[PDB]
Amino acid sequence: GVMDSLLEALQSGAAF
Amino acid sequence: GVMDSLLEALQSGAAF
Amino acid sequence: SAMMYIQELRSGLRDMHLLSCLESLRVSLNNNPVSWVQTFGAEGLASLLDILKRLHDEKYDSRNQHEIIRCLKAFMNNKFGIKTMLETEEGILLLVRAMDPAVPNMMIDAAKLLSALCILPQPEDMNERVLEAMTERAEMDEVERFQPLLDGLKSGTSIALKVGCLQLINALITPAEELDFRVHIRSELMRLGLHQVLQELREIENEDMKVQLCVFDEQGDEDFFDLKGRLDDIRMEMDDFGEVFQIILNTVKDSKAEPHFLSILQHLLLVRNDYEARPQYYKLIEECVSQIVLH
Amino acid sequence: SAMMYIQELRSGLRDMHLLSCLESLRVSLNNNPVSWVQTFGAEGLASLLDILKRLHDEKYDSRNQHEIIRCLKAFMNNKFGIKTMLETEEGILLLVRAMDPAVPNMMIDAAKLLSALCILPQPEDMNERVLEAMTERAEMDEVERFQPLLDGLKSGTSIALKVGCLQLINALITPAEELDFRVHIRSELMRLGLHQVLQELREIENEDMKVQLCVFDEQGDEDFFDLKGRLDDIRMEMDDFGEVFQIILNTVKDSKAEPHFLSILQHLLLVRNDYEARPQYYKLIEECVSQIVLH
Repeated sequence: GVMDSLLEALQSGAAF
Repeated sequence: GVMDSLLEALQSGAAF
Repeated sequence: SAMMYIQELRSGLRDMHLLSCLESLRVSLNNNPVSWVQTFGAEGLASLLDILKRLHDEKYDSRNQHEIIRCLKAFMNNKFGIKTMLETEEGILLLVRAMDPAVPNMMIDAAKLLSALCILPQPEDMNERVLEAMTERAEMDEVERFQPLLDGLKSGTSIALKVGCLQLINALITPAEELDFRVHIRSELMRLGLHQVLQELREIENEDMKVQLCVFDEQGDEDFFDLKGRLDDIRMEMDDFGEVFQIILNTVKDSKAEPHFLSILQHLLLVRNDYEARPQYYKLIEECVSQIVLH
Repeated sequence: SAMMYIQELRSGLRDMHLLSCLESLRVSLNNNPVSWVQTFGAEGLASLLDILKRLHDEKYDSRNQHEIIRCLKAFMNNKFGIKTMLETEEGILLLVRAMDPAVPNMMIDAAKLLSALCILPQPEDMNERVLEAMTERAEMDEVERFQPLLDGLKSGTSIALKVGCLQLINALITPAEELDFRVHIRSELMRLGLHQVLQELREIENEDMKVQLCVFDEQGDEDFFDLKGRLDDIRMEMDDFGEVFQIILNTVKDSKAEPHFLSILQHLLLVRNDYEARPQYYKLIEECVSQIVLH
């Protein structure tokens, strides 16, 4: 389960 | 009654 | 006979009592000869406009201003009338001022009221007077000179409003002798979003709305064609940077048009060199400006 | 263990019976370790994509393709997965192909599925792969490469769809190292009408939609600023037609970008001389192009 971490940190995006 | 003639001949415009 | 009304407007009338007096005034105007209208003349017309602006100033009684518009339509419905409306200062300006999305019917009556002036034969370039006056209102409150005519082309508006919008637009396009003019303001329109909405104004099936598009599209096309005829030549000659600079210097140099053109160019030249898709990029703007000048 | 599914896809399954098999497949993928996913490996992944394209070709069972998307999301939810999705040919392309206004949910799942690839750290420029692939679909049927992402920003669409649109747009903007790029495609967007609709995407009050605009506007602004910093300098130097031609020849001459620029210019130079409002006219286009390059 990895791409979920990238998915939540997308709507509530701190992966920027 | 004049500007009526200019008004109908506007929607159904032949004054072009 | 007529004097009775002239005093009634001057005698400081007001909400409800004004309305009544205005209604009777309209109906008297309509159901009279031409000579009775003369006696109301400039003096009477005058007072009608005074109330208008005075009523505009203020910020139940939209119905009150409307009747003065109807009064004018009735009053102008003849030789004498329009002529004397034209002699005024704030005449044509106030009609314009009556246009707006907030009071569908008044704008409706204001628009066609102007439209019939445009297509007036003998007082040449009436469309120029209208367009000038149309401008002057766009500063009192500082929004663009056309946004009324586009506001009444949305979701919500009366399908009769829409007919009166594009109806004016035609009267503010057809009698214009210079091709450059028509594409100018047509592009002005489409900058606010006319092309975004003009889609929807064919989807609606109508009898009086589609004698409008059948004169607008007739124009938007007989312009587009004729414009290529000029552009096509420019595709031949201006084949060369030389030919461009040659023309730029001769015509866009010592004419107030310069610092505008200069800017356009500065914007164009912004995308730095080494951007891999720069060809693609300029291709994109190509179609943007091309849509703007042609479509 | 895993093989059982690999054969199931190859064994020519069909509407309803396929769906079932696909559902179980998803759920098995999710509720398993990482090593069980490996055994499905490339071979299994393969067959999933085969059905997709095969299912695209054809023209009740949107539900059928959707499950293959969900399968992929489940499959990619780890190291191994995404990597092996990336090794494929038509992988990333087919995800794109799944986007569309006609099947809200599938597009929803397709978008964020791509978005998570973009913001992937180590396979550099994943946003470039996505954008390339995004292009390739715009010809099979010949409409523009972005109209999906804008279609799902209208009246009618699920407010969850809208979040997934602008959500992708951010992932296709933030990791891009070249400023020229970001404004490029942002302008591409707004040419289709993003600025016409982006008004409405603040009117809606939302919790997850407005962590998007708070990264988009953060960008659209930290770009706009930084871009002036470059333009401002160009306001100083290129003060002169000389300075313009000087740069035009040096950079826009022997670079495929030429015939585009040449055209832009030809369009600009169309408005004949003696048009009285020509200054005004060029003023108008000034703001048009200026809005296009900056706003």
